[PDB]
Amino acid sequence: IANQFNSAIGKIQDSLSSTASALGKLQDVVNQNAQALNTLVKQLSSNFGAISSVLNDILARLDKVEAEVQIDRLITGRLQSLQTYVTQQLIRAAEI
Amino acid sequence: NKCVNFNFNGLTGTGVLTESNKKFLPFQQFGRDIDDTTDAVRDPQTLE
Amino acid sequence: NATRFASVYAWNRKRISNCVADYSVLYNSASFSTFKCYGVSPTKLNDL
Repeated sequence: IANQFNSAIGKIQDSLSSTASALGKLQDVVNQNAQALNTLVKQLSSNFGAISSVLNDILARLDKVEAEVQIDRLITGRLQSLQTYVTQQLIRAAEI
Repeated sequence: NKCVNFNFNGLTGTGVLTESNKKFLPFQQFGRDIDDTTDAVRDPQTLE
Repeated sequence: NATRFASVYAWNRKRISNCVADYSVLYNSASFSTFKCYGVSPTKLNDL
């Protein structure tokens, strides 16, 4: 009995030395978070209908009224990025 | 090696400016990170 | 101040390059009836 128990422990050590897709449920949570982070990063490169997709590039070229009409947009598009990012994470935090 | 507001040939930012061992090709003037943001620059007065 | 402007059916384009510039000397010119800038506030031409 104790030997067939040790035989199964041995098979597990060989198995974990031989494979990685078995850990695939831990791989899944970190990959969900990896591509979710990657999504939020890509959205700092979106134009959102504004003149330009980068804030400090706008501050290098406009002033006070034709500047803020662009800054409220970047704000809108990014604000939606945060709403959605935190929605996707909150319903995820329920899975975890 | 100090925190500064900067304007490099019209490309502005705020940060610490520090030397680099990453060798740009002769024709390049900006670099870009994974995050698309400007990680590295070549000065227009002195080609470091 | 140049003497002949091109007929618009064949409108003319000057290419300007390799120089410092100033636009304070444009905006503070009394002659102008209209000075609309669409990508850049007219004063900011002097810090770009």
